[PDB]
Amino acid sequence: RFLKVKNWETDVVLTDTLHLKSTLETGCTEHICMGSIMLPVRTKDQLFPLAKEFLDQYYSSIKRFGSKAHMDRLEEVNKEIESTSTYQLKDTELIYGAKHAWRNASRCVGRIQWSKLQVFDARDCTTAHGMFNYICNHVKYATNKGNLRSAITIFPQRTDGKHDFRVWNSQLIRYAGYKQPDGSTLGDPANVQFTEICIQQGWKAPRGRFDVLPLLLQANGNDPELFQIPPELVLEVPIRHPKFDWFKDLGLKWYGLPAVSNMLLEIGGLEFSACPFSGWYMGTEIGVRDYCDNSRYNILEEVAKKMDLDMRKTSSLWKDQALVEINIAVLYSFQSDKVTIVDHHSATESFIKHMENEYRCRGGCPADWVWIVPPMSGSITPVFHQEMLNYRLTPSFEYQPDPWNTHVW
Amino acid sequence: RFLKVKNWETDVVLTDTLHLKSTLETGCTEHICMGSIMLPVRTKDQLFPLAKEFLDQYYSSIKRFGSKAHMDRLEEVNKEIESTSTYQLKDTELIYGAKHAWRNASRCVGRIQWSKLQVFDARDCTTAHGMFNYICNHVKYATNKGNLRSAITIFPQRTDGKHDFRVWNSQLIRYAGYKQPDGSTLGDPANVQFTEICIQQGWKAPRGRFDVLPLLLQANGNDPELFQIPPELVLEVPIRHPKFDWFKDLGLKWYGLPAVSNMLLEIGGLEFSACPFSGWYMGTEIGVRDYCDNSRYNILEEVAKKMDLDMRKTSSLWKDQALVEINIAVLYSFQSDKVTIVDHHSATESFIKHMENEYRCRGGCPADWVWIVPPMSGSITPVFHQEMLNYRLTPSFEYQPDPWNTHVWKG
Ligand code: HEM
Ligand code: HEM
Ligand SMILES: Cc1cc(N)nc2cc(-c3cncc(CN)c3)ccc12
Ligand SMILES: Cc1cc(N)nc2cc(-c3cncc(CN)c3)ccc12
Ligand SMILES: C[C@H](O)[C@H](O)[C@H]1CNc2nc(N)[nH]c(=O)c2N1
Ligand SMILES: C[C@H](O)[C@H](O)[C@H]1CNc2nc(N)[nH]c(=O)c2N1
Ligand SMILES: [Zn+2]
Repeated sequence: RFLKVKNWETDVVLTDTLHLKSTLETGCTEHICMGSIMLPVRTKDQLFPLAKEFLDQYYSSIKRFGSKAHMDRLEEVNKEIESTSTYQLKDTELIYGAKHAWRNASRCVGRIQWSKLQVFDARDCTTAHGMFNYICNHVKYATNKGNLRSAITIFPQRTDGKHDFRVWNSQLIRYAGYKQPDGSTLGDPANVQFTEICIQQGWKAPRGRFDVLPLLLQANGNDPELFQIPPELVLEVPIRHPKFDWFKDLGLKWYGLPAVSNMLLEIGGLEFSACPFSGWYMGTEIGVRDYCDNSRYNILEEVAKKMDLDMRKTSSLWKDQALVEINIAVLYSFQSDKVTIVDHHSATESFIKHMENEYRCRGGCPADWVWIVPPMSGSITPVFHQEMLNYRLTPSFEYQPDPWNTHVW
Repeated sequence: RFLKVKNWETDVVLTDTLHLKSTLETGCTEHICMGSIMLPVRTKDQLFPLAKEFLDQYYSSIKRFGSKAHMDRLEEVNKEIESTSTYQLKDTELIYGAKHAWRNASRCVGRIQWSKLQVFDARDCTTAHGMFNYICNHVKYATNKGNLRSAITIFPQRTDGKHDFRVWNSQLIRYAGYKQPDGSTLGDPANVQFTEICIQQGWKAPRGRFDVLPLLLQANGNDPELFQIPPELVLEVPIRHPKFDWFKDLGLKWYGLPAVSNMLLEIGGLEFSACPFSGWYMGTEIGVRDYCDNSRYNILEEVAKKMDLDMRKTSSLWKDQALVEINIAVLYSFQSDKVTIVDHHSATESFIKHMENEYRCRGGCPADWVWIVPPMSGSITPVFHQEMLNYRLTPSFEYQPDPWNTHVWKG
């Protein structure tokens, strides 16, 4: 129960003690591994032990476990819970909580940067208009003229479940998707239902292939509100190839800022249902997933056509060939435009370093092999031959149902 | 209890009930997933339950459950166990066993072919020489002039664990690897330790970058003996590229017959410690892993150099580019030589179809996502988007420690 993990490319062996501090469950049992499954209103008695575990962590990290300051805080929170049926995080705890939620995100390959996170406390927010303002400042700060900076903005915590703050967008910036008359799909197919929700709520769509969606912001449980992100804040990159001049005529571009906004940040038992966070892209997320997935932009066949590869048989590996050039082009475009981006070799190497460090300083590092290994060229990245243990630590980012299935108007 | 798996590219959802018939463990708990860990004497006390459940399985498959034949076979195995501390499988039972072992192999993307397995019963073998002869015949039959056929050869089951049959090779056909004094490796780095053993056991090593290794064969718990596979039986393919003429000048070849010989076949409680089995290659096993793994032939740089790629910055994706062309060349070479091979696109597609079929007629299909997804171009194959449940059924193929780490030498 002091588990070893081995790297089969380097014979490096690491001992994991940190999994011992695991709270939540995995959905796996002794009889079935569910490690590839995408997606497997608290009470007063539920909250205090949750609050205690977190404060114990916190005061331990500032080298003050068991101190007067620690005890007094524990007492203070304990009083507040009995009385208010919840409690409030101190600024310093809020920052620790956010940074550590990222650190514990076993599906995230970029966690080597985990401690350099910019936390924007928006707990004083009361309206969607106010949310729009916090969100615009997030986007501007994080983008930073192409020199991306990681950030999270944290809106008021859940209270009774009827006063929830939600960003209805899955990411702050995404391209729209419209289903065409001939059955096809213009723009981004993944966003079709949401794109039609905006329209079905008053959005006037330009119906282009790359229309930046509007923000749908829900404050204190009210009906959500539409806002257009000032285009001057949406940093976009035209996609060209360093060797293929025709590449530009495909007319592709992507946004520079990956900013996920549909997850729930849980700290000390407290639930932050609106907490959009952002960093910078790994090249493959755009090139492999966004562009080439069949259920997305699916440009492979079109690109392969321009290269004049042999698309008659699958054993020509024309898909693979095209896949590579596309990802070469995405990296090349971003880099030329001085927008931050990381290639899948650099990032997986970074993560391997990060692993070493966490075993060396923390005694372990939760990691989800199925998500850490890039969607192309898997086995020539170091992570592929790295055994990983996946377990659930807290604070954490968790999934939550899409608002339109829950909300009442 | 039901369980549903979803394909996120097709929105197809399937319901698994087969996982309920799962006996063995995964290595996972509620608090930890170990799905990415590579590796997660048996008396009569536990043998007859294992026997009964297998026989129940078998006679269900042939639609004779509870029949006279079923009952009497149960009684027969019962008395033979209490009398002899073990039992023998009938031919039918052994054939069913090998087939279903393959079928239950959750890390195998090629199980669409599981029903068509040629089962060679070598349970009468008593010596290493007899082993050599059975294996030659396997290799000849399986290779079939390049038109490959699935086969498995089953040698005698373990008894007291002191008289094991083992094939000390991890694969029947595999290239030697020699650690040079300067630190470099000639041949296959994967096979260096096994090569050294062979050399120690008296193998005159040619010391080239593609020397077929000698068979090292152990019968009845005796010390292993060296045999050379006759070259005319070892089908190989020169690797060339369809556009790049300099590729052939890299001097690469590879064998056609993937024949894994180091695993353990468990059927109805019995353990077959030596049971070589072979199919045919998915292209990526050779082009991605054998050639481009840093701990193998690792030709990426010499290929990249010849392509004149920008190798000074890894964001040029020159590694990625070199990898595709090598896999292109492996596929081209095999196809041109009419030696059976399958590309990772065809194979994963086939497996998805198989998998769906298995949910419809069997109620599930145990699958290890981590191993099924191909080591290149993962998300543009359909298995990447396929949720998969991993559980262990019997009959099954299991791993065993390397024989040289556990063998009592006689002298
Ligand atoms: C700074 C550069 C970063 C990079 C390169 C990066 C990379 C990635 C990648 C490739 C994934 C896989 C998800 C997918 O393929 O769609 C992922 C998931 C994730 N990232 Fe990171 N990330 C970065 C920053 C951050 C930050 C700042 C946070 C939080 C504050 C974060 C939290 C997460 C979480 C929670 C997941 C998985 C969510 C889930 O359960 O689905 N990441 N990341
Ligand atoms: C006929 C074409 C076949 C193909 C293309 C195929 C393909 C594969 C591949 C690529 C792997 C993963 C190995 C790796 O990448 O390192 C695998 C695993 C496996 N295969 Fe197949 N296979 C085939 C036939 C067979 C046969 C005939 C058997 C046995 C009778 C078999 C039993 C297994 C088992 C037990 C594993 C698990 C390996 C392990 O646990 O280490 N397969 N297969
Ligand atoms: C901060 C961040 C940066 C980045 N480059 N990719 C992310 C990807 C995700 C992510 C996790 N699960 C599902 C999705 C589907 N859009 C995305 C979340 C955050 C990310
Ligand atoms: C029947 C069969 C066919 C095939 N094409 N590849 C296999 C690959 C393996 C396999 C699994 N893990 C590790 C290795 C390394 N030798 C091989 C086992 C059986 C295979
Ligand atoms: C079913 C499967 O788990 C699903 O396709 C996962 C696999 N691994 C992934 N890995 C990353 N990084 N991102 C993803 O969206 C997924 N999707
Ligand atoms: C550590 C990790 O489990 C290991 O590298 C696995 C991952 N997936 C694999 N998948 C296949 N097909 N073959 C392999 O050898 C491996 N190796
Ligand atoms: Zn698991």
